Amino acid sequence: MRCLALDIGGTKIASAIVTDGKIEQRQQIATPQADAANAMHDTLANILALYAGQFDYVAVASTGIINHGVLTALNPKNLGGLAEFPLKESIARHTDKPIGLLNDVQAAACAEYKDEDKNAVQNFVFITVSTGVGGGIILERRLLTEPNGVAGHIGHTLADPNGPVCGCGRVGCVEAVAAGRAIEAVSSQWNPPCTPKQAFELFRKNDEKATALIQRSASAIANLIADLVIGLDVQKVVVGGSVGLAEGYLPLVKQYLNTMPHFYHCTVEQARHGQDAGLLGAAWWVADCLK
Amino acid sequence: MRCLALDIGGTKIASAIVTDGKIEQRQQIATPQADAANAMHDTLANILALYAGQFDYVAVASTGIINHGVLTALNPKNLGGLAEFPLKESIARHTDKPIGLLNDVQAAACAEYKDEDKNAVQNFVFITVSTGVGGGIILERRLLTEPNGVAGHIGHTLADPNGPVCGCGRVGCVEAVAAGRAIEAVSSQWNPPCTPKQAFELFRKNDEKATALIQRSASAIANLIADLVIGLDVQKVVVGGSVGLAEGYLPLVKQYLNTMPHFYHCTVEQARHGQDAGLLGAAWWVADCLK
Ligand SMILES: CC(=O)N[C@H]1[C@@H](O)[C@H](O)[C@@H](CO)O[C@@H]1O
Ligand SMILES: CC(=O)N[C@H]1[C@@H](O)[C@H](O)[C@@H](CO)O[C@@H]1O
Ligand SMILES: [Zn+2]
Ligand SMILES: [Zn+2]
Repeated sequence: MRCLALDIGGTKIASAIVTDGKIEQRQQIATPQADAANAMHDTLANILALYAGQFDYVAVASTGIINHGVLTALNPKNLGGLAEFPLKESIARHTDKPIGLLNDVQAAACAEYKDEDKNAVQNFVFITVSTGVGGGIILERRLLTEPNGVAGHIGHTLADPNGPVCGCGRVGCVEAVAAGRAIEAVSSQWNPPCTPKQAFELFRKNDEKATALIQRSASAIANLIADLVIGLDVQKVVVGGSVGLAEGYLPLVKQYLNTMPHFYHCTVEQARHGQDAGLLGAAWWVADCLK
Repeated sequence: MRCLALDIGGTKIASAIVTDGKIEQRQQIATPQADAANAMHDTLANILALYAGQFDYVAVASTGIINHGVLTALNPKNLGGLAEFPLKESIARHTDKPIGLLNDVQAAACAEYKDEDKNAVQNFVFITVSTGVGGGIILERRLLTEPNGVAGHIGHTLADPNGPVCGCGRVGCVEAVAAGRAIEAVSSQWNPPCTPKQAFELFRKNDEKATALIQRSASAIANLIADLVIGLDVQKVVVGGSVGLAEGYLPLVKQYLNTMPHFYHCTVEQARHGQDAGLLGAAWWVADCLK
């Protein structure tokens, strides 16, 4: 009845107490990256110290392939280099109340979907374009998680066969060319260097060099959406993250989508829950899971 | 209890009487292509003349987006040019016994899956590489068909952004670069012209020109499989069709798949039911549908 939500990311770790669908007591600490396999027990330790007592169960929403309370990183460059981490057991040191875990954008998808007309929209996909690219797939009003939580990892479906090589090891993933870190990898090597946020500012001023960089990312996502519409009959796609919500972006994605045959069209919308979706969604999904 | 199976394709139309899972009375006529919107009523008319009496229900398995007894062609160049055809109503002229319709490779997938250990394999995908490229997706031991039968059309997910333009209208589909007709489109313009079957013969003799053509197709499929493993946690992929079953091909696909990180691996196997899978599968799925 009283829930501790965590949102482990590449960059920060959000936490809060989620109680009847509202968020209170919201903290966030930077995610440790050097010596992460050890540094993270200590971070979790500190988090369940400040909250202990105020929760009955914990609801984890983190990046990586979340399966059997172990986080396996597909692209570990989104974690300073960290390949896997025993997430469930490390929260077990600080409470023996029950622990539910779930990928960070699968969780966000539950937040974004359980206010939609589940009659008109039964094939739904949330897509985040942030430090990485990921998704959470709802098919027949259900979250796709079986058997090993791998379901939804559409940032590592192919975007270009001649594309850059991904952190995951495969050539050409959507993530390798569309994510915040793919943009930053090209823009931080400009003279002078640019953060992705500054690249967008030049994009909004019609700089061709910056526009090319942003178009490289929007087109890939447009294609990924088309792939989801044609391959799964996805009716709606909601797009979030620090790059999806960038001003001018979803308009640009949608432009590419409309040059495609109408077979590839569907509703494409911005996310209503921002950076709280991970915590909210992760709570509801651990609620639903204990009946 | 006694079923009329049809397998409408780009090239031929197979028919048979399917009774307790065995096929008898198997005919096949060329598929009319000139004046197809009219020519096909006549072909169906002729088919329900030779069989009438020997069936209790009909089970249709055809190419295209099969929804509400209407065939909508996504790539209509797989039908001489035919954009849509009222399939259900045109079988209604010749019997008022019940009519079940289903895409041709969704149907094949039921044939290929309902002999698999439904315990080890619950995320299963049949993939055909024939005149076109298509698939039928089983997720949680169920066929993916809702809401409009579009589910499974993975031949029109992206294989190359700089790729050829597909019949469907979109740049770069797997079909546009991997199917029999994509191969034939390159090989029939050689001097001298080559059928796809003859291109494979040169491939098997290590001709670099022919090998390049075949590698262009195998790599795309390997990637499509990787996309399915990483995006849906597909455990098994079975690969059929006049190109999947070509000697040397699935070995070549699998070679590309193994150069990828182990996250993208899964069981990849040849189809056990050949050109009868469409009829068999379509029967069982119309059985299961009337309980
Ligand atoms: C560590 C890791 O592999 N993260 C994946 C994926 O699982 C995340 O959900 C996604 C969200 O940022 O980005 C990344 O693609
Ligand atoms: C007419 C048409 O659009 N056929 C599609 C698809 O629906 C078929 O199932 C597939 C099988 O040959 O090829 C083609 O990609
Ligand atoms: Zn990748
Ligand atoms: Zn296409």
